[PDB]
Amino acid sequence: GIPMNNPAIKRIGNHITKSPEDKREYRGLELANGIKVLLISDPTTDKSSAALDVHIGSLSDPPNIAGLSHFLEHMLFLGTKKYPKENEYSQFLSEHAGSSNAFTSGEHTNYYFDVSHEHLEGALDRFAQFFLSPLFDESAKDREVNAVDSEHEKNVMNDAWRLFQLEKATGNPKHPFSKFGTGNKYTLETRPNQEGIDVRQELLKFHSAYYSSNLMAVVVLGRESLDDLTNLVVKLFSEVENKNVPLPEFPEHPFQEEHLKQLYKIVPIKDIRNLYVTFPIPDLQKYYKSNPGHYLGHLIGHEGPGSLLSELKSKGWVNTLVGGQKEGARGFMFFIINVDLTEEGLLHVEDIILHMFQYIQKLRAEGPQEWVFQELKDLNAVAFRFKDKERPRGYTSKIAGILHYYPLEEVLTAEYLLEEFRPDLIEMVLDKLRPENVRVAIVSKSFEGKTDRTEEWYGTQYKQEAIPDEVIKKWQNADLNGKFKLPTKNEFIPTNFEILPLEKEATPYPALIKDTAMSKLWFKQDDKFFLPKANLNFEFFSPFAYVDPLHSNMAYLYLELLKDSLNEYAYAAELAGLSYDLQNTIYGMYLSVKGYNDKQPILLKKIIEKMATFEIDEKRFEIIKEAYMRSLNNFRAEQPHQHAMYYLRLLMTEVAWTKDELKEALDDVTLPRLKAFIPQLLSRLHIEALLHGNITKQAALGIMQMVEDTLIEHAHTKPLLPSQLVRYREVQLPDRGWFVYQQRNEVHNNSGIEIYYQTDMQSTSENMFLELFAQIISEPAFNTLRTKEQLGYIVFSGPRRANGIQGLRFIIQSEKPPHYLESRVEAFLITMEKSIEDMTEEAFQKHIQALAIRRLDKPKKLSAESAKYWGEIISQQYNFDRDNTEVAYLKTLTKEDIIKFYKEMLAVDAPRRHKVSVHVLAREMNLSQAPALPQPEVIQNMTEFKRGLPLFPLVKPH
Amino acid sequence: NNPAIKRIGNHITKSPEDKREYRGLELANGIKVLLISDPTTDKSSAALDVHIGSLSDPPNIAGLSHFLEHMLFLGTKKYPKENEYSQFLSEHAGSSNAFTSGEHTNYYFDVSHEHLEGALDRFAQFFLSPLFDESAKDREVNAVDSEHEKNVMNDAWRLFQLEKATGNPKHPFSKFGTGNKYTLETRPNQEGIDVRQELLKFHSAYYSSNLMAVVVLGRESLDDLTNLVVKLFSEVENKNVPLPEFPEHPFQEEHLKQLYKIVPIKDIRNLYVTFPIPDLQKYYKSNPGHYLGHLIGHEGPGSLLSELKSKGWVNTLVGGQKEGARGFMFFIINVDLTEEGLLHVEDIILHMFQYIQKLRAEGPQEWVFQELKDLNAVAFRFKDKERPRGYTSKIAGILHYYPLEEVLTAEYLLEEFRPDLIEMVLDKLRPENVRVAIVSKSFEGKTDRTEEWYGTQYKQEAIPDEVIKKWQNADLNGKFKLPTKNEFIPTNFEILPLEKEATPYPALIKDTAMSKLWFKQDDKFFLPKANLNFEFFSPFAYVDPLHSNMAYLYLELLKDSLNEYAYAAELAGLSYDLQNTIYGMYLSVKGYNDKQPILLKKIIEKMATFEIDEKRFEIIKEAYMRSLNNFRAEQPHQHAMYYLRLLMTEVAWTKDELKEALDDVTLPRLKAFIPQLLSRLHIEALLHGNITKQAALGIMQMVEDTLIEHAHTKPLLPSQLVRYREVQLPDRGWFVYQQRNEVHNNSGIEIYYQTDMQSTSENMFLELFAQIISEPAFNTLRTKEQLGYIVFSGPRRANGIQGLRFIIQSEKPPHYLESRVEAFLITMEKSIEDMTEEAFQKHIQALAIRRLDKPKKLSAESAKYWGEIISQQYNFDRDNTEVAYLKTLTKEDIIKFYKEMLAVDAPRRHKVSVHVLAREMDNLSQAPALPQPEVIQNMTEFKRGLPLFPLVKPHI
Ligand SMILES: O=C(C[C@@H](Cc1ccc2cccnc2c1)n1cc(CNC(=O)c2ccc(F)c(F)c2)nn1)NO
Ligand SMILES: O=C(C[C@@H](Cc1ccc2cccnc2c1)n1cc(CNC(=O)c2ccc(F)c(F)c2)nn1)NO
Ligand SMILES: [Zn+2]
Ligand SMILES: [Zn+2]
Repeated sequence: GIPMNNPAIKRIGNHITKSPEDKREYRGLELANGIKVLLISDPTTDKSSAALDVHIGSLSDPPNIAGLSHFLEHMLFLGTKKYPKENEYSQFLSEHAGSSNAFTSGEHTNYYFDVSHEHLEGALDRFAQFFLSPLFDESAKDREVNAVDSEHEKNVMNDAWRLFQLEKATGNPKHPFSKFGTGNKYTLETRPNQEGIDVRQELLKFHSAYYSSNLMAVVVLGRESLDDLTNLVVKLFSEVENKNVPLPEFPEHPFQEEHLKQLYKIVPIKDIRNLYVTFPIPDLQKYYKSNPGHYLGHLIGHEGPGSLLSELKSKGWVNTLVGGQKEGARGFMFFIINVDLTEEGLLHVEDIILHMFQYIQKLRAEGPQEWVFQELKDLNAVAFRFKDKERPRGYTSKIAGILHYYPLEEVLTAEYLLEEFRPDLIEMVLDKLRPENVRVAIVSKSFEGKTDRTEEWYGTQYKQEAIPDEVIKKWQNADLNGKFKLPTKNEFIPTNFEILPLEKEATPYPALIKDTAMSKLWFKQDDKFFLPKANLNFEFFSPFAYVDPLHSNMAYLYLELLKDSLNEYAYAAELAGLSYDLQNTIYGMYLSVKGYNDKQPILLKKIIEKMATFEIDEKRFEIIKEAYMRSLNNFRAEQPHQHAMYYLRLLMTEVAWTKDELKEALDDVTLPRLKAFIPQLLSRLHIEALLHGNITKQAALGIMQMVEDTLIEHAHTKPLLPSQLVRYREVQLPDRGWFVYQQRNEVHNNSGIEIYYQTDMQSTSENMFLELFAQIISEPAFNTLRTKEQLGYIVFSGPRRANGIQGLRFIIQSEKPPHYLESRVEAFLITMEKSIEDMTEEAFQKHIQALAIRRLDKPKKLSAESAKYWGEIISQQYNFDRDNTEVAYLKTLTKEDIIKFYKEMLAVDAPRRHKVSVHVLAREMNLSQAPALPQPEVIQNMTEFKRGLPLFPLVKPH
Repeated sequence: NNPAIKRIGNHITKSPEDKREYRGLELANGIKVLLISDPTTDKSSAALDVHIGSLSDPPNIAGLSHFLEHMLFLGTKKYPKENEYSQFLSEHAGSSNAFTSGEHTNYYFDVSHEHLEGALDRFAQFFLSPLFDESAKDREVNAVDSEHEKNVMNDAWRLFQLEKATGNPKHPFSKFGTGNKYTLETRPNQEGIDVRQELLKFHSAYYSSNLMAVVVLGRESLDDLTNLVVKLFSEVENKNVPLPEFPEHPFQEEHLKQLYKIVPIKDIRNLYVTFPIPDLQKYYKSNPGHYLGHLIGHEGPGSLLSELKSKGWVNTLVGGQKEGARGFMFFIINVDLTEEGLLHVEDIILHMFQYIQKLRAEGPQEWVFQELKDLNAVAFRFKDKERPRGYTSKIAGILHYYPLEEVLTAEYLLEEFRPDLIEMVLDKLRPENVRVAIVSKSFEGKTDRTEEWYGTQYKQEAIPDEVIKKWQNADLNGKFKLPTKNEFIPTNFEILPLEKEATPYPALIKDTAMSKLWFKQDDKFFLPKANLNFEFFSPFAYVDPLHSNMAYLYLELLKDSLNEYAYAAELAGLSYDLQNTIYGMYLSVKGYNDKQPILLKKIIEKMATFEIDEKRFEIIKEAYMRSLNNFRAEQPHQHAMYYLRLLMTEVAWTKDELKEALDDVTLPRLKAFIPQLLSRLHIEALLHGNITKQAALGIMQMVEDTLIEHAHTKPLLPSQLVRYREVQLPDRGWFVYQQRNEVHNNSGIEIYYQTDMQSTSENMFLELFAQIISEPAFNTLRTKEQLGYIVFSGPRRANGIQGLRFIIQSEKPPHYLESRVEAFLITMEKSIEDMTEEAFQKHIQALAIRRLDKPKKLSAESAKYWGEIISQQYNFDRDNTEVAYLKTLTKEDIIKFYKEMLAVDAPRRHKVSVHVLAREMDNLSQAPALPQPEVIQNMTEFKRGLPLFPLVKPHI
């Protein structure tokens, strides 16, 4: 018997291919209006999510209003005909454990949210109206244009944004690739008013022309059955109208013949040295089952023995290299080889590029390698079989984007599984990588003064020249270079995926399975995810890692040099799903090893061994010290609000060496001094570790003792004493005091501010007071301070936690001066007092449930669980059951409890107000009533400030 | 003229730099008297010396004259209020003490200068009509017993008495002088002796005016002083007592050529060589014994010590004449021993007799004696002005030995060379007269004798005549040579004129990233001396126990290295001290300014280019090891104060931590350590004395330059110059930390009531309260309840915080002591409310005199300033401002402060207690009920659970 067509559904897909470890259920379908849909049923999930991706972006901006797609994307959050309250959507999510975001690329506008699983339909309904009846309210439009402006101002002095638009500006000016996608106040308000454009109409016109159901893909993830998810999506999206808009295509490359063989010289904001080599290529998107571009990126970008980078690095010319295909749009793509440049490298760019074309020539000479393709296919297959389970919010968003590019039944696999070996396509692409098609850009402060052009949106200073034909000919004549050998088989490829059975003595949280002078070992056998992976986390404590700027510098360089020398060896492991991280900390060193457990012990032993028997190469020492010197200086160019947060940490921590102190001490770091420092640092240690995943208790102990034994044999390590295991305490602010610390950001023309209302040590009581209060003001502060007052793009509120202490913080980056932002934050706090008093007991209990859902949201993947435990461990609070305990307590809080808290600790008149503010001034630097504020005490000297105040205790361990 | 004065001495010879006025006189009753007029002194003083002591104890009552000395403090026929003397002194900014030696009992006090007569009157009655109250007698016997108890396990007292016990048992020299409850009560009771009768008998028989000397210092004219001393003291009855003599020496020939092996308490290795010698006191004008001690005890090139040290056998040596009594003396050569030295005692002594033999061969050297004469002369001329209390007590002791006109000079000014006397004494220093004692734990379990009074385990044996003979045949040893002419003798005594912009207080005259230089030209004392004070701050001096050990060993090794060179300087009045601190290094050079720059450059120069001698490094490391272990044998109240300091300070390494880290100090590790330590520094200095501002900058510059040139020093960052904070105790908290002393069978306790950060008001609340409870605390906890010999109350200052503290060492449990102190605090609460307004004002005045007392010598002023500098408070005018504020305090202010900070129910009471249990450890005013104490098990946890105070703000 033939079935019964639902008329709202053009078709239902066949089985969506998924990993056999993936327990979510899936159904694809196409609505009658052409919307492509993936439904994801996951009855376990605590949060539900949905995303919609429209296949229109800023490449289809009207030529006379740069940034319109982007601006429209902001305006859709601000109210619809069915839900006309400007913040209904944001407010609804915030009160039901939810959040949302959206972004505009060249061909896509992508909207997404998550929310408590009980409130999917309510969230989805408010969401759907975005695509049916936006208000584009005239007042809202006049305000939100500032957020977009503020967003662009954030980027103006950022080198990656400048370089991104400079590339767009050096191609064909008549090509949509050359448009400026962000927009700003000039392009979205100023000029349109000069020109008599009515921007609200332009918004309605763009929404109506391009927000067509036939360019739309939606993904919905919830607890509901696939059948119920289907009815829900049909109900809500069937009415999007189908205007059968053709999908924009860009078959002509933005780089035509007069844009090839060009050389660009560019002045950075930071002191950086980069070389960017670009070739235009055809659109490879449709070859996704062979991926010729990624084959060549894998080789040209390889970092192992025989590689291009390996030789460029041996020559002292480059330290990092990125190679492979770069996205463009439907119709064109790029192929890049970007490196950073040592001082010598900047003088040998021509040779660097010759070496690139010699490596490319080696690939031509050998021809395509099925075995290489086979490794890529095998590693991808394994990565997909054992893929970590994603957070729903990011997952709906990602999948909505790629429903445009693949058949329903392959949306999950298309980007992972390779199927076809295509030596023809590999040769096709390789043939485009030739000197006659190359574009070259050099970024260096050394061009400062010698430029004669100005990119118009960012101000970038640059010069353009034709590459001399004799240079082109010398590159065309690259003969083979014996240093370049293809990679050999990857012996880090894992093969043992067995999941060890759960030991009888296994525990729901990490157990302390070893407690000695040398080492404290926390262990948990994974009992949730059952993927063949493990995480190994080691905190090494030494007093000599941070005792003085000089030692801090030496701890940094030791680990940078170590990673630098392990890099060729560890790259094979990286490719094979096994990675590691090694940083210095204010207490010693941090070492993390993650991925397939199979060959982890081999890599870990290689790392510890190399630590304990370090052999510094002087050439690397000089190069890496020079790069570190630049890195310290380049901090001057970070965002104002980043500066604000950095200064706060300095002020409120017992010991903290500043960038300038570090920088001044760096000149006295000599190779001999560093050689002496390493054994001193390794001579005494404490090791605290978390080992968590597909490993037994015996393996964990063996792993821990192997790290121990290696340090003992080669570095003669002995334990530290317990009295040496100290931690930095937080400055304890005086009741109702208010300190202000002011600095200037000499690069960005915005200001930044962080405001910290210190409350008390962490404890069940105090944590949940602060967290519940932060939940209640979260949406209001964003809606007041950004959406309505438009103080800036970056507006943030929430708990601050450090050294066992806590408080409430606001962070804002703005065009206005810090003193103004203070009064506006104080004005906002006052209003919240009445708001909480007047809140019904039902509303109060609603915010409690929001917070409870967020705090009890179980982690989806092993790494998320490890990070939770690791936080409990390095905080030395060891409170692994914290969520149940604190939520249980939260559920007993009353709004009276919260109002007492606010009036004791936060209100402007509170007896126990502890306020410190960092004001970062810009480089050049009705409404509700702001309260009157005391005269602030101005910190001129951090050392005196700390010397003059008490220091908090540390929290008691659990 | 006047019947009460037998004679008035002539001009008392003094130093031309001494502005005090002097008059001597003998009273008709035979009391020798020196009077001292100093119209500037803030405190006046008197002292009385009775030429009777322990040697004259009744043979059946050991310690009577010592016990008598205590009993004199406890009331007289004219002032029968038991604590009248102490109370009068305390309420008038005074203090007092007394000691009993073998032939002297010496009593002294000081007091506010406006109250000399009232103090002296009460004083005089000690020697007219003591009560010897029976009740008081039965209490105070415990203070004496407790005094003996603290000594029992002290190695210096055990050996002191063991020498006496190995001489002639029939000789007074063998008497047990301290006494204890057994000899002063238990045995006299079982033998039927009335101790009170015996005290009265002893006092009547020997406290005779003919044996007394009296010294009085005050602002009054010499005439008024003469009238006051006549009034109070001519009353003393003269019984014409013969001065006891001891002509026969306690060591006869059966006590010679003897060898003693002694087991110590601490881990120490010592060799004591003793010779009997005739009494040399009458030869004091030529001083043969001191001439010989100067040479035998010399530490410079060619000396006896120098060769013993380079053979790796000995580290320190002491030589010269040792007092005994009228009739007998000793000559000693004492060394400590290395592990090798312990195995070579025979040869160590041979080397001794070789050096003695060379002195015989060369014969006496007048140029040596002439050098001593001339140095002593300079030392006397520029002698620092003494504090009254110590000066009167010193003089009263020597008035018995020298004529009045020469009493100030007799101990300094040598007369003519007497080589015959030197050859006579030297003739006694022969193997056939020697006594040898070795102290080493290696004799543990190898001894067969027990000294009665202290329990010391030892063995005695005769030195074999084959060994005597080898020593008698000691050849001359080329390694021994007389000292060379002292090149450090000062010769420029010019007092530089006060620059026109000199300061009353030190001035910050240099302030760079590397140096803070505080300078003041001396404007009070005008002696040709200077004090030079340097703090070298470095984070690596104390970052961990290994680095603290290495800072210590570095400075010990450096001093060990400099010693031969610096001994000449020390002999010429030019000395230095160099010691590691928790922030870095401290260097002090003091003395005659003439040659100072030579010594200072040498020191800074050896610091920056030091080359460790491996044999020294091993020897000093082993000694440091023993030093850390030997802390176990310190006294309970010392252990108490050490634990408290550990508990209340941010960072502090314990002896076990230092001792364990020590095995990891290798010679290579130490060599790498020093350049690291020196690589970055900050120098804060006080230069104070006979120097100009330009000279000061020059000295600072030479220091900086020497470090920069040789150690490449560079400045520290301001943010690295951090100082440790004090643990901040919670309101209404009570913490207790308990430890055992494994060696002493007493217990100790420190009780700390932390109040608040230092500040004018909090400082003077605490100091006024201290001043008000000082005497009542001593009288209640010692005199009346007799909790023990050591009882102390007062302020505690550390790291800018302060509080009130009680220290007691007792036989009673630490918790019993707690309740008795708590009881005492309650009774003090009543006393303070009952106190009259005139009493309260007396206490304000007493504290004001104490605080405003001006320094008498450069070093004392220097130290006042240095305290402002290292404490980073820089409050050079503190005393005036703080006393000004003190005077406005009211009795109700102090009551409010007590009930807020100190009372058992105070809301801001902050109490921590250290309880040190004795080795074998497990009516009266009512003690309050006490909270349950929080018991500290782990200092780290304890400190990682409390806040830390701020640091105090500098003044400017
Ligand atoms: O720039 C972009 C990203 C934009 C997208 C956007 C644009 C306009 C909006 C207007 C009102 C609400 N959301 C909006 C979001 N974006 C994302 C965020 C992050 N959200 C918060 O921090 C936040 C926190 C707590 C809240 F209660 C809350 F409502 C927000 N901020 N801006 N795309 O081009
Ligand atoms: O032992 C010794 C030394 C003895 C001498 C001695 C013996 C018995 C005494 C009885 C009552 C009063 N003084 C006495 C003194 N001594 C010295 C000290 C030090 N004085 C204080 O600490 C103190 C502090 C504040 C006061 F108000 C106060 F009165 C005393 N304690 N004992 N000689 O043999
Ligand atoms: Zn945006
Ligand atoms: Zn005594």
